[PDB]
Order: sequence, then C-alpha cells, then structure tokens
Amino acid sequence: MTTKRRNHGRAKPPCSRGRTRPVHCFNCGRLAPKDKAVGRFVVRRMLDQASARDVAEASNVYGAGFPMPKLYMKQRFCIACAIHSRTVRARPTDMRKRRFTTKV
Amino acid sequence: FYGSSAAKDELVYGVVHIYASFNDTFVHVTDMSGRETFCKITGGMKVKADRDESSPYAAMMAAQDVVARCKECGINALHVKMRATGGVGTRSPGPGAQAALRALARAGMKIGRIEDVTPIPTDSTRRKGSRRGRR
Amino acid sequence: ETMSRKEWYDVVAPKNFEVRQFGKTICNKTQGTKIAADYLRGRVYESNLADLNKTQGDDDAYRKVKFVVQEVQGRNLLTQFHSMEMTSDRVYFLLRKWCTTIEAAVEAKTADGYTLRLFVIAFTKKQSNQLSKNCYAKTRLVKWVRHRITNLIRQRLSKVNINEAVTLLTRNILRDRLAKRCNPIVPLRDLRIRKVKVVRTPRFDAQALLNAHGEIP
Amino acid sequence: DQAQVGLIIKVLGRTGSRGNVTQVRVRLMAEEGSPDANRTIVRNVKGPCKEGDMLSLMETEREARRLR
RNA sequence: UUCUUAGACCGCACCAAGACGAACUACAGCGAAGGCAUUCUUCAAGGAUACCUUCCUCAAUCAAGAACCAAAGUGUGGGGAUCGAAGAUGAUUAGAGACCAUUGUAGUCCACACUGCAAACGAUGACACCCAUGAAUUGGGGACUCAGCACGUUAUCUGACUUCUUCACGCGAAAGCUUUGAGGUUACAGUCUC
Repeated sequence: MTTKRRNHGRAKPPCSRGRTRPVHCFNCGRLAPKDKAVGRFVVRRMLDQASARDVAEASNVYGAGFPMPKLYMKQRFCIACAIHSRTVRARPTDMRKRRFTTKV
Repeated sequence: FYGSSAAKDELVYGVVHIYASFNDTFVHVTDMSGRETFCKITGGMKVKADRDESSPYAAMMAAQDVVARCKECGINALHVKMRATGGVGTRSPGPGAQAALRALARAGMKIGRIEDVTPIPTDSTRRKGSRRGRR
Repeated sequence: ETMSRKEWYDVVAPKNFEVRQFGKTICNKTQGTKIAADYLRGRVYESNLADLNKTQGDDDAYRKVKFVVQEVQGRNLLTQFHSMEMTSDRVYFLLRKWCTTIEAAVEAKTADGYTLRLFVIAFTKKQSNQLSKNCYAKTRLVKWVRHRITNLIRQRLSKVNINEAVTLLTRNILRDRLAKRCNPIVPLRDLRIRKVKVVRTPRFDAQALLNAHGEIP
Repeated sequence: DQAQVGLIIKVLGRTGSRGNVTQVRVRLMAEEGSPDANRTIVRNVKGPCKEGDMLSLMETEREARRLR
C-alpha cells in the first residue's frame, strides 16, 4: 500500500540485489535479511568498576600491569527484538528520515 | 603437605575455567595442563532452586570453596579463563560471572592473566530456533 | 582425597625461551604397571608468552604458547613446540569497520621434517590525506599481497630448523619484514600471525631434543 | 552478628519503584586503615536515609542491584 | 519431560562424519531474472572503458513458439552432522499436536530427472528524446623481482547503484514522485505490447 519507508526499512537500494543472505538473531533465533537486521556493537566489560578495583589489588601482572581485555561482539537483532528491549524506538516523522550512518 | 613441597614458598599457577550460563554456573580447577584436576564445583550444590543456581550469590558462595581446596593443593596464584556459552548459543555469559572473580581476589588468591576463551564459530550449523523465531 | 597418589613435576622449555621452568604440574603415580611416564607424554601445557620470555612481553602479552611432552626425564619434562596463538580479543582491538580484512594460510616446511600451518592476517590503512569513507581495494591488490607473504616465509624457513624458527615467531622478526615488504602494494595497518599450528612431527630423537634444551636444570 | 559502621557518603539516587526502598552508597569508617579495595559498597536501604547517618552492616561485598 | 556411580556435567588431547564460511559485510559490487561470500588452481564467458580500426541500416517491440526460474513438493541413487513439518512426551489453560520445553520422521545436502504454483515487489512493462540543486561512493580513461609500480589529493569525463533527512520545474485525491519520474498530458498524438 502506502510507502511508509522509501528504502523499505533496508540498507538495500532498489534495482541492485533483491536478495541478501539471512542472518540469525542472538535473542530468539529469528532469521531476517542482513540489511533489514539491526546491527549494534557492544564492547562489553569483563568486570564492573566496583569489582575491577578488588581484582586489580590481587593482580601484579594484570589490571595495572596491562589494561583488561573486553569481550567484543557484533549483535544482529530482529525488528521485534530491538523494539522490546527499547534500543530502537518509534520516532516522529521528521526524525525517522534522519540517519547517523554507521558511527555511534 | 598434600600440595607443594617442591614448589613451596613460591607461587604456583593453577587455571580456573568459569562457565556462566542462565541455568547454572561452574567453577573448575586445572593446573596448566587440563589433563588432571582436583575439584569440580557447581552453583547447584551451594544454592538450591534452579533460578538461583545461576545468580550472583551462587557464584560467590561456590568461590570460597575453590580457595579452601586450592590452599591444600599448593595452588596460590590462579590464571583465569572466562567462558560465555556455546557457538550455537549466545555470546553472553550469565550473571554468575564478575561475582566469582571478586570473591576469589578478596579471599587472598592472586589473579593474573585473565583471558576470554569461548567457542565462537568461523561458521557452524543452523542455530536452534525457527525462521519466525521463538515468539 | 585423591591427593594420596599425586606427585609433582616441572615443565622445562627449550633454551630459546628465557624462562626454563615456567610451570609446576601434577601427575598420578605409576600405580602398578600403568606407569605415570606413559601418560605424561603428549600432554599439552599452555602458558602466556610474556611470562615465558622476558623479551617482547611488551609487544604482546596477548600471545600464548603451548608445548607437548616429547620425553620424560628426571622430575623434569622435556618438551618441544606445539602451537603459538594470538588471543581472541587482540584482533578486535585492531579491527575497524570500513577497512578490508585480508588473511592467508601458508604451509611452511622447515629444514627438519616438522611442518607448520602459518595463519596470517592483515588489514588496510587509510592514507594520511583522505576524503573517502572506504579503504576498499581491488582484487589484484589482495592476492598480490598474499603472493609475497607465501614466498618470503617459505624462502626463509626452508633452510632454518624448527627450534630457531620458533624464535623468529616469538621475537617477531618475521612480522617486521612481512609488514615492511607488503606495504608499497597497499598501506597496511598491521600484519600479524594469528595462529601457528604444527602439522607433521617427523621423529622422536633423544639427541636433537636434549641438544635443543641445552643443559637441563 | 557483625556490626560494622558505615557513613552514608551521598544519596546514590533512586532505585526501586515501590516508594519504599532507595539504593544508597555506604563508605566504610569501620576500617582503622585495614586494607579495603571495595571500598565504598552500594547498599539497598529500607526506609528514609540522610547523609552522614551511621548504620551497622550485617554483610559486606555487596553490589546491591546486580543484573537481577 | 530428558540425562546420570554402568561416572553425567566439566577440562585437555586426538579422531570420525556432515553441513556452513561468522566478524570484516556496506543507504557497496556482479548476473537477463531467479540469485551470488574461506583459499589455491583451472575452463569458457559477460559488462564498462580507450581507439582518426572494421561493417553500412543489419533496427525497436512483440501474438505464435523456445530457454531460464526462490522455497516447498514428486521419481531414482548416494549422504544424513545440524535444524525440523508429522508423531511422541511435559507444561501453560476452563479446554491446548497449541505459542513455550525435551524429542523426532519426511525434508534440510549432492548427482541425474520432473514441477514453473512466490509480496518472483520498486505492487512502478520495453526502447528513445528533453529536464536543476549539493556532497560522497563504485570501475575505466584524461591532466629490481606478479613492480618505468601501488595508493591518496585537485580538476574532467564516460558507464552503473542510490541520498539531500534545503532535490528545481511540474504532476498527483493525497501519501508521495523529480535528469534515478508517477514530470514535459484537456495546450490530450515519439514507438510497441500486455
């Protein structure tokens, strides 16, 4: 019916591909096309600040000695998935058209 | 004693595999070999009721009985390897991580050279779920 | 307990590491004709690189080293190379989206009958002046970089034995050359060895092993 | 029991939603210069609190809220 | 539900078998469409560009007719790790192979045959002309050792995909569409077809 979104909720432009590979979700296991799927990059700590202190005490070769590593992952979510944990939210008309590119 | 008597008055590096998931938390003991071990501790021994066997409290309560058995095995320093979950599971550990570490540090064990050792695929099989997901 | 029949040993490493006894390990007693020494052989013992060497622990404490047990002797354990591994996290630090990832594998056969898969990795680097959002490259500028890699590694290591070849990977003499030589083809950010896996082991020989440790402590 | 004083160093903020419980931070003045790397634990509190209030602690190494 | 002292879970080492190639992977590319992602080697192609080479109207679009065509299905043989319709068991519920959980057959893979049924969508038929604003990207062209090289910047051009979330005129019932048309149409006629 009505063209709600010009790009159709995709990063896939018309008249190019018409097919982009499916990708699983790290929530519910749902598949969707890669372009539709909602990418985020996490940078998840291996220790809270509160505990970081306590462990860096007992360390000598680590903590102070070398900066602590972090678990990195890419997270591709489904639409429904994203919305429900409210990391993507509905926006007014003027704002929906805005993009921030791939930068945070 | 039972432990060090030819490595005594010197630190000894164990290794500790920590596996944190949303049904239980495990704390294991290895000696930079992985071919021999001394103790296998599960959250579920210390705390009962399946929800609370993966909770932070489970971890810490278990961790103190790591330390108890390490000082009888001559182990003093502990390398640590944090593990999340399977390669057809998620990439997130449960809440029992970050609890265990602090409990050990505070209990006078040394901690150095922590690592992230987890099974992440180059690619693997179709993930459990459906096309339409769990719902 | 089970500690009634336990014992201890050490782990001796080659002379081309700067720490000989980096480990203190545990193994069951003979307990009849089962024989403790049998079990001890082919056991893998991991470490961190930066503890085991006192040189280039600055460059990486993000490398690990493994070994095997070729021969049990004394309370010692006489070992030889198994793998060297870059940690999972270290490559993410490097990695930037919008820069091409290159990789490659090389079968590198030494002077000895040992043989090594050398996995390699690399990434492209934007020029100092830039306006593009892309550091994307042509395909001829991919394979051509892999070309010099395979050449230069095979070349050197052919006439160099297993022992002294390990040294080049740990002290990262290889990496420096590789990163330098490839750079005019495409500016690289880093070039690294991801993983070093041992394929073929040719023999067990008392002499070569003993000599490769120098004098046992 | 253990009765271990601590001074409420500040009002950490509002956590919970019942109108009952607040989450506040406790600083240890119990220590005499004994090693603590904790060093100021967050504690959930029952009923009204105010800064500089001493209170006894039955527990230590509390991170309060956690992920749960 | 299910699995465990006949030692599970867990850790390390090694091996077997089958699928797949993460991240990097994009308001990017190639292909007529459907579609296509590890590396090396190999066979035959396709598009774009460059040219003071060649041919000289050989064209455009299409009833008839021919070829290709996602997934699920059917035939025969091989394979069968993972997931999984049907089935089984446990919950949830007033009722529940339900949605959920543990299992599990067909199927999921490959070869050779069929089927031609999709929101096969850009819901926009094909070819051709004219039509403005700004900033980028993708290829080519212009101003020792796979090496008289490769990348980048300034400027120009031809060919592709799209954005102005300051797209000009105009059109449309509005949403919207804009050299990339649904514009140049009651001042109604470029061409063909469904």
